[PDB]
Amino acid sequence: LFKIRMPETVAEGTRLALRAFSLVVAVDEHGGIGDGRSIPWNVPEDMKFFRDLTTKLRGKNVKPSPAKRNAVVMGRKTWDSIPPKFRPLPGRLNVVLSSTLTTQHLLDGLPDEEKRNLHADSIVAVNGGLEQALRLLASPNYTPSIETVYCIGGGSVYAEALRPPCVHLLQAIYRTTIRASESSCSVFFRVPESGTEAAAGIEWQRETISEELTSANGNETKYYFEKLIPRNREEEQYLSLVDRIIREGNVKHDRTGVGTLSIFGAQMRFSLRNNRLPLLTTKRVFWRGVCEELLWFLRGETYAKKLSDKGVHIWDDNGSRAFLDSRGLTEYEEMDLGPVYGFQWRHFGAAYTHHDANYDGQGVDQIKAIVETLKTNPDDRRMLFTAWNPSALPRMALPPCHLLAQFYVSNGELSCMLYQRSCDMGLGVPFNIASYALLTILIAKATGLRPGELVHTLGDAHVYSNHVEPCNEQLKRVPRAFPYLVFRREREFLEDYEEGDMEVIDYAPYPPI
Amino acid sequence: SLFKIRMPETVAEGTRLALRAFSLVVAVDEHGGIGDGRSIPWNVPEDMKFFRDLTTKLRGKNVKPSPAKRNAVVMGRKTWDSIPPKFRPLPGRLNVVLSSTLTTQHLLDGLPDEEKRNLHADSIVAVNGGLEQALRLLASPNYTPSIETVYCIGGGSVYAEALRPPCVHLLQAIYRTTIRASESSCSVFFRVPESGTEAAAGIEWQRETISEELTSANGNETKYYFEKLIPRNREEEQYLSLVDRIIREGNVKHDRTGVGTLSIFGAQMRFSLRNNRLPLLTTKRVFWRGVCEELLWFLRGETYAKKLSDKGVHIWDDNGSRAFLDSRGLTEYEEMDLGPVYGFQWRHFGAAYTHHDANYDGQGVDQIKAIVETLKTNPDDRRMLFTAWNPSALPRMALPPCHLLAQFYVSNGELSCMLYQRSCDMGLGVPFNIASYALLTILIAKATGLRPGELVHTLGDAHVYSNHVEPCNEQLKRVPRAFPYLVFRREREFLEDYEEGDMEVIDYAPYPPI
Ligand SMILES: NC(=O)C1=CN([C@@H]2O[C@H](COP(=O)(O)OP(=O)(O)OC[C@H]3O[C@@H](n4cnc5c(N)ncnc54)[C@H](OP(=O)(O)O)[C@@H]3O)[C@@H](O)[C@H]2O)C=CC1
Ligand SMILES: NC(=O)C1=CN([C@@H]2O[C@H](COP(=O)(O)OP(=O)(O)OC[C@H]3O[C@@H](n4cnc5c(N)ncnc54)[C@H](OP(=O)(O)O)[C@@H]3O)[C@@H](O)[C@H]2O)C=CC1
Ligand SMILES: CC1(C)N=C(N)N=C(N)N1OCCCOc1cccc(Cl)c1Cl
Ligand SMILES: CC1(C)N=C(N)N=C(N)N1OCCCOc1cccc(Cl)c1Cl
Ligand SMILES: O=c1ccn([C@H]2C[C@H](O)[C@@H](COP(=O)(O)O)O2)c(=O)[nH]1
Ligand SMILES: O=c1ccn([C@H]2C[C@H](O)[C@@H](COP(=O)(O)O)O2)c(=O)[nH]1
Repeated sequence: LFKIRMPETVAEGTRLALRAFSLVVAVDEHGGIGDGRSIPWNVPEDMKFFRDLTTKLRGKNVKPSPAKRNAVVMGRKTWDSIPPKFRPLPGRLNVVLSSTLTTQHLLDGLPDEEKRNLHADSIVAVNGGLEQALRLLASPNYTPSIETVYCIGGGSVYAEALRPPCVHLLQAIYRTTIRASESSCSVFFRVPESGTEAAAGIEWQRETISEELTSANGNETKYYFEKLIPRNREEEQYLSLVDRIIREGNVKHDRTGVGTLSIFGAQMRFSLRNNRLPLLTTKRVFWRGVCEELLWFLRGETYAKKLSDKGVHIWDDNGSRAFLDSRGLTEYEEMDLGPVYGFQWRHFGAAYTHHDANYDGQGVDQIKAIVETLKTNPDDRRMLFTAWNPSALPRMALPPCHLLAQFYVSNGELSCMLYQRSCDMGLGVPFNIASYALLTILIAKATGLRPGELVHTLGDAHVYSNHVEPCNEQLKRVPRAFPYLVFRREREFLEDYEEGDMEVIDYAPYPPI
Repeated sequence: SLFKIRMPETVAEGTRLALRAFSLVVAVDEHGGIGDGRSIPWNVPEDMKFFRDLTTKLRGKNVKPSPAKRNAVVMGRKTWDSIPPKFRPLPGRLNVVLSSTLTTQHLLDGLPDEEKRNLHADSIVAVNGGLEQALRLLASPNYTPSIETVYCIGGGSVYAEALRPPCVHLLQAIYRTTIRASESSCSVFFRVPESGTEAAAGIEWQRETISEELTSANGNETKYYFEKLIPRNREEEQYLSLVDRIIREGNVKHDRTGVGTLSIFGAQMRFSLRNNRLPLLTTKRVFWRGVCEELLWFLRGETYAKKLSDKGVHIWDDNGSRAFLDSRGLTEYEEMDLGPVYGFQWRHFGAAYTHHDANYDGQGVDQIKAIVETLKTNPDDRRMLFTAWNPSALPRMALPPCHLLAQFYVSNGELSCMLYQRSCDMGLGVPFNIASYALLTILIAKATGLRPGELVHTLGDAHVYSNHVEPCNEQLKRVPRAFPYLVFRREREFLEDYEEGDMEVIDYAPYPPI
């Protein structure tokens, strides 16, 4: 009615084409991985590392299961190299690439029968390459049930993962180096030199490298582990700005003595193409809160309790009876924030009485109008909305911070720019980037467009003196690949979307600082 | 009175020009020699002529020098001495002589006859100091803006002072004639510092022009050539390269009209407003007078475009005409009555609108006044911004705001400003917008005891019109020159009372029409 009806192109725009994945490999001092039939060395330490890496789930105490586990992709020749007693690999979805062998054909080559019924759901053959597997793994019954997809081998498989379109989906490369006294390899693994067309535009950098370890294989073979990740220039934008703000920002102390380092005016860009979701990796982002709050904004809500009831307490300090009163909002029921954010978005200028009254047709519905223009006249330059209403400011628990957004369209993609007057680089900005990335994504799905990019304009960009110590540490971390957002379900109206309708996959942020 | 914004006692001390900008003319041989300490070792009539025309002529055409409008030349006392009394002072120019031994009267007494010193009294002034003191004198009201361009004309000591801070930062151009002198044996030299060296002080001298090798009719067939160097203007380059990127990578788009553009989404540029600098682009003259009249017009919260048209500023005629207004369904508006646009929102945000001449005193939110007050008591407040983008009022506006948001920031007594423009015509709009908001920051600063800092410009739909691509590509050939400056010849009791004539842009030398 006064809600926004999603078109019939809802799911296509954000349908995941290929699932992201990681790569594991052991290599000798020459890049050798095998002679074509087997691995010419025996370092049990690497075997354990491989077992644990591809088996373990990130969550604490979560044991693999059809509901939640990792998958492993391997060339058919690699499947045959594994002794039948060790097949299929336990706790992981075994995926085999074969133009001939079928799923059951693999189940038959196993010793037991009272076992093949257990592995029925643990093995799958794909008549195609890694790409074909990545597409199969991206479908609904594998995503997000499968937490991480690991390419575990086959010279040809590694080779395919290192060329487009697969390399663009490689989140990390775990490479073990074995200083073997022997050199009997004919199948290798090499990462294209930077700048080369073979590199694709990716620059692999070391996140970690172990000390030189000595194997207990009887030969004291020397080896070491190493982790490579694709340079995330977008997150680097953010780290660079924080660092600049800390090293050259103006120093100020407010009426309480609260210190800040700041600059005025900055801009960042983030891609939202192909399901990409710019959730910073150097410090985990409270995605569940971001999502619940945005949906909350879009519905034009003003009652913070709906948030705190879901475990999202970001608005508690500003919706308390105490804070409301310090604002002169003595008559607002507690947690009633007044005509903030979402209300102005959907009912700009309308008079406010109390949260959750019906406001149909009151004020200007900026979001609805932009939905219409985006669909009929995409070149329009008036497609923006604001929560900055000087007339209503006094009635707000707080004045809007991210206060303006403008949309733009080119090549069938929706782009958005956010204007933020005050930016806490440490605790706010990452949250804000997430919030508006999602907004652009949702608006794109509601207008038959595809997610383009988020442009973030910052006014007062700052770092609180306190946060300086923590931030300097976070700045040492090399950013990781960004995660992806998928929709497990769609809705008839934009206002009916729920946090559970969507899921962030392949998000592997660094631990707390 | 209370509806207006009263200027403080510091209104003039803050935008007060400390030093006047200048240019430098010099003739050096191939080893950087300029003289033996007493005179110039060579005789090249053509250079003497170049010097004469360059320092005497005023910009434009058929404008002869006059006491109320001419250039000035600054020279050391030894250079003044080297000129034969029969040529002193240099006609058509204010001759400024640096000296700690001779007064202005002593300079006059040193002239040949009385008929010469009597007439030539308003053409000579001696300053008891160096080039810097001279530039400060020149910055005073009786010399600025009356003096169009200041030229440093010599004395090794003077050239040296012009090439080191604080003076080099005010050096807008270097006109250097190189004499290919057969034999050279000077004792006084000159030489510009290379890019990247400390002595250059971050300045990257660019060669705007260089003549072909010329032969002097001095009798010795002496070879010589001319050069004009300019301090690289990175700021204007932000704009040129953005235009160039739009043309090469921009997406094609069309207006409701059907007119095509090339555009990119989201960009940002910065401009310093320190020491009276005003970012008026040089690769294409900007209509300053219209910029100023309109900006003041916004500040008063005006909505009647005829106030501008009656001042030879017709930038609003096309959108305030009976025809355009009817096309917008605003038939109850008298012609040129734009509706609650721009300034109306700035000073009376949210106020109901009827007609441009109704009394709106105290109606709606006066965002400008509120910001001026926070700026003077709580400078680090992070909510200092105003907006003309009022969803409620849009339908009643001739057209929705382009530059729709502005936020201020303070640091070290300096005022910075951030403009947010949703749509940006790079060719004809953007240069104008940068100028107006640079002006705004300066006026707000003057109104709050602050000094102009920086202007940050955020661009939304940044585009170049199809019918401008070619002419723009051309403009892109030009190497931008140094920006001009802004000075106020007088002040006002209230912000709303300032007039375009209260201020003047000086040392603005844009390239001629493409
Ligand atoms: N050092 C290490 O960490 C590792 C080393 N290895 C070593 O690597 C060597 C194996 O490498 P390699 O010969 O490349 O073999 P792979 O293990 O990659 O197997 C290749 C086979 O996978 C299938 N396949 C690959 N691409 C496709 C496709 N696009 N469509 C259909 N089927 C496809 C084919 O099966 P089919 O023939 O049925 O059509 C194919 O012949 C061995 O020596 C093994 O020991 C293996 C893993 C790890
Ligand atoms: N090639 C060219 O284009 C030019 C060459 N020349 C050559 O340059 C040589 C002259 O150079 P140079 O000896 O450096 O002389 P200058 O022409 O620079 O004169 C220096 C004199 O100017 C005055 N002065 C300079 N700075 C100050 C100050 N800070 N405070 C007070 N007075 C100051 C002093 O006057 P006082 O002593 O009275 O106190 C001083 O001795 C000559 O040979 C002349 O021919 C000159 C102009 C141009
Ligand atoms: C593990 C190993 C080399 N080590 C690392 N670091 N990465 C891999 N991808 N590997 O290869 C896994 C495929 C080959 O697996 C086997 C080959 C022979 C016996 C057994 Cl039990 C297994 Cl699992
Ligand atoms: C002129 C000259 C070198 N030429 C150029 N291009 N630049 C200068 N700065 N000059 O020096 C001017 C100071 C000395 O001027 C004279 C010296 C002797 C006689 C006469 Cl009539 C004059 Cl104006
Ligand atoms: O979405 C938001 C909301 C707030 N902040 C930060 C900026 C400031 O550090 C503080 C709000 O204080 P003021 O700017 O209003 O003073 O919260 C953000 O970064 N993002
Ligand atoms: O201050 C201004 C006013 C207008 N424009 C330009 C931008 C657009 O090219 C056109 C206005 O059209 P819309 O964006 O409203 O469609 O005028 C500017 O660049 N600056």
